[PDB]
Amino acid sequence: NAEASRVYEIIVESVVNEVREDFENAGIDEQTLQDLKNIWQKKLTETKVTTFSWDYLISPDENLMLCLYDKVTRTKARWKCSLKDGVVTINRNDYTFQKAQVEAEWV
Amino acid sequence: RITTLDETVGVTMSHTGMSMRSDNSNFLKVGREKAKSNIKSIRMPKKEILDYLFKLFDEYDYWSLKGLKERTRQPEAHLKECLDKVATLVKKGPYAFKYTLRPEYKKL
Amino acid sequence: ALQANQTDISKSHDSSKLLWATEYIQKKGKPVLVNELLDYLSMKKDDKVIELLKKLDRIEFDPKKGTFKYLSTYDVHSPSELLKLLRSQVTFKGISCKDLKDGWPQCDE
Amino acid sequence: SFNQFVDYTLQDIICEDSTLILEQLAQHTTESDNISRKYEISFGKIYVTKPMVNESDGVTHALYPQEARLRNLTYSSGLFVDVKKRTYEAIDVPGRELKYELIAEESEGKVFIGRLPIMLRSKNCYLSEATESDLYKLKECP
Amino acid sequence: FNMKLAINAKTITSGLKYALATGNWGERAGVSQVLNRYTYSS
Amino acid sequence: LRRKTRQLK
Amino acid sequence: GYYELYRRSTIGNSLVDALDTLISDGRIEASLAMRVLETFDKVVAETLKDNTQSKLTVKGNLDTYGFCDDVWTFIVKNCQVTVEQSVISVDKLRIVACNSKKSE
Amino acid sequence: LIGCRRAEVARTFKEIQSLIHVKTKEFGKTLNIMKNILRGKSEDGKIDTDNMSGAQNLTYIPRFCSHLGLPMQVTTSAEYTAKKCKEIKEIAGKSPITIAVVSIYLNILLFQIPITAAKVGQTLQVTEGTIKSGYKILYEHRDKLVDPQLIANGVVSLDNLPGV
Amino acid sequence: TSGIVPTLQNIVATVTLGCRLDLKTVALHARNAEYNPKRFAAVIMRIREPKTTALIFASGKMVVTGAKSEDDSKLASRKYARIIQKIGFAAKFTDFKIQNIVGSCDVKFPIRLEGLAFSHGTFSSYEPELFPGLIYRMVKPKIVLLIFVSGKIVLTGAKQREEIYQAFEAIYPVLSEFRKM
Repeated sequence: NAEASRVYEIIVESVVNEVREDFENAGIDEQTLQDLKNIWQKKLTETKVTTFSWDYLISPDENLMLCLYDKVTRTKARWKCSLKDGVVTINRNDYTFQKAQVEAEWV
Repeated sequence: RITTLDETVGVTMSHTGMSMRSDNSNFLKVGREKAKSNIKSIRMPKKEILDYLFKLFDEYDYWSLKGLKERTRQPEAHLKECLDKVATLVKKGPYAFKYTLRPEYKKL
Repeated sequence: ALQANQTDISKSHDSSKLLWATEYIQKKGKPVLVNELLDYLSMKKDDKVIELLKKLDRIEFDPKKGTFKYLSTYDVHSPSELLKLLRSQVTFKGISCKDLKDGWPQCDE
Repeated sequence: SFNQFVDYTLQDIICEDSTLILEQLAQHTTESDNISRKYEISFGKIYVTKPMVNESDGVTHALYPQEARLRNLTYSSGLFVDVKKRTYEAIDVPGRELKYELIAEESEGKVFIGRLPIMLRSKNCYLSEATESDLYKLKECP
Repeated sequence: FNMKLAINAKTITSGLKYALATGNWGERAGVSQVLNRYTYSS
Repeated sequence: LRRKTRQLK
Repeated sequence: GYYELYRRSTIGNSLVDALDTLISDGRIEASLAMRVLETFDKVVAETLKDNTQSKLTVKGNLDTYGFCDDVWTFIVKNCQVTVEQSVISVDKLRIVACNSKKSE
Repeated sequence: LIGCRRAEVARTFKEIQSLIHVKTKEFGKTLNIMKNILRGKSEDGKIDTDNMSGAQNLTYIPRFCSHLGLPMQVTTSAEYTAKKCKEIKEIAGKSPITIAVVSIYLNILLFQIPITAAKVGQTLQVTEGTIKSGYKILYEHRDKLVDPQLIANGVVSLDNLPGV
Repeated sequence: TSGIVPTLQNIVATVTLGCRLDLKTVALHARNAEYNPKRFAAVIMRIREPKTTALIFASGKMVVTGAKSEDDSKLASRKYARIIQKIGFAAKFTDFKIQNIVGSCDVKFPIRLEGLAFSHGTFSSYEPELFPGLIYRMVKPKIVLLIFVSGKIVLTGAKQREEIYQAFEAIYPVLSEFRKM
């Protein structure tokens, strides 16, 4: 997904530029910033997420999505969830979204 | 000259009296505004609140009830128990109706 | 989870620690040595609060065993003591039963 | 005399104390509540209807002098006044005059203010425009 | 705020009717009298 | 404090 | 305050490995690694809130739900996920969401 | 509300709520409690007649027509339509307000008064969809919902009623 | 007489455990739990094979609802306690009492609600402009009956299966007498 890569490129750009101020506070050399970007970028491509420029009780390879929920409701068997500003990982592939309507029938 | 309505009298009076129309005016709806802003916390157990008051007291030695409920966001009921256990109120003094930390803990 | 519920004694302000100590001391039938206190609050060394407790007036020190006791406003534990205390009053200001109950198991009986 | 009062005097009277303003001051208790609200209600033009009567069930119909006399009804018409409801709010800074500003709440309607008895054979009475034949139809003596 | 209750139409209606039904003018006497209909000249 | 409600002519 | 949930994502998970790997090298202080991590939540929250326009919808069957500390947890089995176009079949999809109203 | 019903001038819940600010929960519960008190004291120490029945939709029609400004002939026809409107089970369970208003709307088009369904709903605060939805069912029983003298005289013809 | 037995639609039963619970731990350690202290002070857990909902509080008091049979509620309540037992909390089965049984049935003919509202004044309460169903508060037994134009009768308030059946038999004669047309 081109959009997913574009957001990921934005994530690295912001943190590396934003973290520079605190590094000078701790007195760490500038070369560490490039190494942090070097190791991190190689990790993203190593995981191969997307094309880059560079029981009754509670009990990568498993899909997971992180987001925020706006409003959740149900009707006696049918949950209806409103999601916002999340990143999803499906079948070793990642996407991003501003909203997502998740509704399923509770058997 | 005054303008006399030429419409049917029944139609003109439809807006007067016990009419079924629901008023759409929002002017001076004081009651409606207060209703929307409502929230209540739940009991925020003791071992944490008793610690927070002393920090709040340290900031300023004469602390009001209305402000304390605003800052702590507790029920007045449970809040009174801890507040009385730690602080006392001087009603007859110049700083009337103001909770202040007890001398035993303030004189430290 | 209950063990983790009791947070560290490094509280924001030292007054709270004394408040807990005063509450704990009053609920003991007999005076409790400093060792009992140290088991309650994780301050083995000579913490300020321990000294701050002594400076108060509602706490009595026992140099024989090095113990702090919950001193009460009126030291009465028998009808004879109460009767003489009322007689000794120079004015007709009654003694509060709320304070009389504290430090004495039964007062109503 | 009655024609002058209905046409002109009624408007003049309402245009004297038409404005009622209530001021809610800052009530300084916290910095989050430092706004001063001003509520304004104003009266504009007044309208007078033809004589009418409202029954118990709420049905309103035109009333004539002949019917009023028999039914013990008052020969009167309703008065409606346009009401302009405005509210102004301003930020109250201590030790300074306020600058009230319109808060985008200016309601634009007719309000019933009572019934005015109508003198017969007046400009507001049904018989002013009735000819001799019309008066006979309405059971009124020419 | 209910404008239907802020303005009561009975104040104008009741006051005018009372002042005209009876002679009392206010809230002078004999200002209003029952029109004589015994004869046209009257 | 004031009366929190007053009439201005 | 910003939630730390994003750390569990692919981008967040790899950041810990990248930072921890250099921590073992001894070129970064442990506290210095925590401060940068806190800033990571801020940047991720802002970029996701303003620099995307895609739409997603998930239709399936919920096998498990849970709510604790304003963190909803859902598990959907045998669901179809469509992007904006192409549907994707899934076997087990766990959903973690926090309250929309940020807790100050 | 009780006083209005006793005096044959019964009003509606919405009409009274326009003046007194009270929600449906407390008002309905209070009225049911109040009715029981009167009934208990009545026989012990009348109170109600056929007027006390909740529906009583015949009484509302004259006032609703007055608001619309329709002639008394239309109002009389609406009363007849509403009276026979209770024989249809599909609409017998509907609220009295809807039964009366829909009957008024049906006669408005029957007599061809230039008043649209939007005006009828707006003035009486009845949703437009309800008016059209109710009209559809009443459209299947025009024969039993029209006065026989009026149709026989020829003032109103069933062909003038729009059909869907 | 009627020949149709009303089918019970819901049974509400309350159980007591006599022990204090930590709601937060249960919510974090329950397959299907919903504990939101902001709205309500309880954790709600649902179990599939009975299709029933439970109300577990911090005082050890429990309420079970949704069961379609008296025995079914017992099975649901017992399994809920077993789930609590498996967590680690001290929970034991105790007094099980049914506080409400709901039944639904139809008489397959229209009923003139107007006649009932007048024929039976005290019991009847007809306000069609709020709720389209007539409310009948029968005295003996004390059961509230919701009568509708479509001929559907809802029975609620009975504490025993025998009690609810008696109500329909007693009210059947007074409903057939007002059969519309």
